[PDB]
Amino acid sequence: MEKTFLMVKPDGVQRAFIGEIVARFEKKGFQLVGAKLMQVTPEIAGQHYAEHEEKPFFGELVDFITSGPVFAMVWQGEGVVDTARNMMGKTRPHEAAPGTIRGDFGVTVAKNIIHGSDSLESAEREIGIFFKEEELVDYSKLMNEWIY
Amino acid sequence: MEKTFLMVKPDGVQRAFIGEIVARFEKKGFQLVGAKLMQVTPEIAGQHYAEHEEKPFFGELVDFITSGPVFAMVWQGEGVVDTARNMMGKTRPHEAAPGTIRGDFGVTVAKNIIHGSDSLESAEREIGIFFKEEELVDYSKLMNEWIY
Amino acid sequence: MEKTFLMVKPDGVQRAFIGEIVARFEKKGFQLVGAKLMQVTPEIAGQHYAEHEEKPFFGELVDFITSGPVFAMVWQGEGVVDTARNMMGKTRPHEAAPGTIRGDFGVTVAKNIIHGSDSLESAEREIGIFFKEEELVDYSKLMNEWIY
Amino acid sequence: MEKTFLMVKPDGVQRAFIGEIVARFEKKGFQLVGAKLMQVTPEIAGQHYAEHEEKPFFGELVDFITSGPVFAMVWQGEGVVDTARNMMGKTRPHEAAPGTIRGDFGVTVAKNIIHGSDSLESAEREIGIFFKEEELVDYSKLMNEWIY
Amino acid sequence: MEKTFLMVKPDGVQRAFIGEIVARFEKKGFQLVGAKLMQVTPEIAGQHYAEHEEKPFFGELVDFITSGPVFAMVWQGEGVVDTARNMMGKTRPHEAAPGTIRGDFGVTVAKNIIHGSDSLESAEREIGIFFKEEELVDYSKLMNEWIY
Amino acid sequence: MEKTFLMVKPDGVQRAFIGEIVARFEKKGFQLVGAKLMQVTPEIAGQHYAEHEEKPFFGELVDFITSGPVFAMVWQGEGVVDTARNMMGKTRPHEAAPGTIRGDFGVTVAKNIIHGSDSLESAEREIGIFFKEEELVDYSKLMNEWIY
Repeated sequence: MEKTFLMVKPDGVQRAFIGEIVARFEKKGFQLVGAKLMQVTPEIAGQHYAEHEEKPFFGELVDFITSGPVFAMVWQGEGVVDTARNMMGKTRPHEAAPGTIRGDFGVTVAKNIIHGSDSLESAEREIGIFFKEEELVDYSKLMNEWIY
Repeated sequence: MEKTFLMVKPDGVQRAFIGEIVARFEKKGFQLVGAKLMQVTPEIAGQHYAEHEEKPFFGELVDFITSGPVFAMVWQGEGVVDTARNMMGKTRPHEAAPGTIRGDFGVTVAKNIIHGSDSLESAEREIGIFFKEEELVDYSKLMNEWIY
Repeated sequence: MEKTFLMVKPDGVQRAFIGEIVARFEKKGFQLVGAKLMQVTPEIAGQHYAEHEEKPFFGELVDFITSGPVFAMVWQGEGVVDTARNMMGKTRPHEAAPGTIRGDFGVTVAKNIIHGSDSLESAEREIGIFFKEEELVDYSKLMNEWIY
Repeated sequence: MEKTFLMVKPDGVQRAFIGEIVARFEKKGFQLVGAKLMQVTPEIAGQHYAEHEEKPFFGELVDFITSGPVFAMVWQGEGVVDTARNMMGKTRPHEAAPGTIRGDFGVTVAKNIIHGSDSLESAEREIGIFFKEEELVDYSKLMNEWIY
Repeated sequence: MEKTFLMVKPDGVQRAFIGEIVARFEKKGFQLVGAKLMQVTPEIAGQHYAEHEEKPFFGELVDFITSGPVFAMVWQGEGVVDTARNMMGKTRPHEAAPGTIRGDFGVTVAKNIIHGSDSLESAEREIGIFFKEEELVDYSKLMNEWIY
Repeated sequence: MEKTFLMVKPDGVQRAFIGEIVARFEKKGFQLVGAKLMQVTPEIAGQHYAEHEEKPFFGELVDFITSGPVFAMVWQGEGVVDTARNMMGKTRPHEAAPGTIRGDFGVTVAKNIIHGSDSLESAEREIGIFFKEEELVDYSKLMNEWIY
């Protein structure tokens, strides 16, 4: 099944939104398969910093090294990459709809709470950067019987 | 005043969303005039199964006979048929907006939480199928003085 | 498994708390097996009005005939009779703890939101008064695998 | 920084939504700089009643004199005027999206819960009508360090 | 009817709890009759600073002059003084029960979110210090018909 | 500052309560310093299984090897060990107060949602079993300025 990478940015950590964000994905019916609180390091940020022109997230990673920890997650489910983008709302919170995460919680594009992968291709790459294979848990969620 | 038929599907029952769904319609200001937990039977499902080509709900009813109870409701208020459709969101939860019931709680079209009437004409028919006249309560809701 | 009778009084109906109350019992893990919105009639209230001295609920029933509908429910689970009393809080809302239903939502003993059976013996009697056997649904709740 | 005027109408007061509305603006990250519960008087309503043809709010003010108190607020933040309009939803609650204040809580345009300024120009005027300079508090909100 | 004084301390302001706190008193069924965001001044704090030995709140007032605004409220209802104390929880949040305001939101006695009057006598005095008679609104709350 | 170990048991995972539980500790004002979703292995469970007579948690660990992942957390703050016990409620959910985690969400002692350390001494030991030193993040939470 499809997997996406989602990360609460240091501002979401500081403003105490981790629980609220996780709850939204849990109530939606998606399955949590990896989660850790962690510090972004130069080693992580350097891996892909050369690609920051085409992918600005790899630029933001550099800023996170000195700003506070992030909460990194891998979620699994049908159409999760695009659906999670929908649930986050537009990147600029001024443009994000009420009911979305950025819409409800964010003010500026600088401090916009959350990142999620923009495509399947970037999801595979971002998961590989933040998680070792053995940190991803494979289990069956019983309630999937009423979700699918 | 206008009335619509709303039904929590067996998946909404199983996933424990009845209270959350009722609360949304209560906070909106609509008035609850009929409600029962019930099993869909062959007698109910056969009434209109011949019309399943033009109305797919009458097809789904057949599946509910063996899958678990539903929570059937009649709500009353100004423009309630169309507004309740708005609040449920698109039939396919991938297309439903965050903030709507399907948007917040559903993943697949198969298990999409809730049905509501698509028109006044189908509301009258669906109410008549699920409720006897004497199961609908006529009462005045005092707070209507500040809703209308 | 054990069953209790719970009823949202006309004041809980009017103040739009049905959804919130159902949600609390759903999140707790109890199983909903009967539910209807209904009007209390003289026939229902007369059945046991002679016993109102020893059981004051049968007195209150008389008042409900002219005051508005009630939302009657049957919940099932381990120790549900006593646990539901715990969750409702003390009968007098001034004495009820915050976190309980009466504690969070009620002010006076006259308008104290909710009734639930005080014992197994009164649960069996109250269920029999409000529900016919065929209005109680027997089904398996999949999530019980993680509740018990 | 930018400021807007927001007012819970007498219907939002009566239906007990003041806390819920304030919480939405607090979670968004905006800063509360003025707030009072107050009665609209003839003196307030007459100030601009001549302009009611071009601005219908000044018409509604007249109706509020005899209908109940309002809860008047001044919020501050980047793009707060337009963002607060977004969060309130369309003026007609039938047209308002779920997730917005009118979308979630209102039924009719007559009783549509909340007013907010439609532009910076009307924000400056409305703030001046409802608040004296000394009722507006100037303070620093520490969490702004993670909002901006 | 009985009235109490409640005040969100500068820490509750800063941590963005005003809405959540108001909502709890609104859902309980109490009636809001005065509310303002305000700065504590030397003139207010000096009025009763001589009594700080017997009443430590008059000591805390002095600290608030330089620390940030407070949100001052007057609530009305049956038994509101003692009930509001119940809802706030023990003064020391370590001793406060979950479900109470201090229990859910506070860590230390220094930053314990909220003050409310300890008796009717102190309620009358504190209301007189923070509110002029004309800032208290007298109105009828329709829903009181289902609360009392 | 003081640290405790908290773990959402496989039942809390399966019933989709991770977000709700994290949110309660975040709103309280505690600081999250370690978090991971993980599978309990024989190597982890064997470390202290010999001590299961005096500490029954080390017995439960064995059961978790084959039952599903757990969500392990380290929280930091003043008096966090005892306060977190308070917030969880009694071990037997029938005895737990409404407003506590077990009180609101659990039915049986077998499936009682959450574990937390019973003392400082057991907190130090349990943290060492589940987390390497480098998985614990040391950072400053700005809002601590208004919590302490």
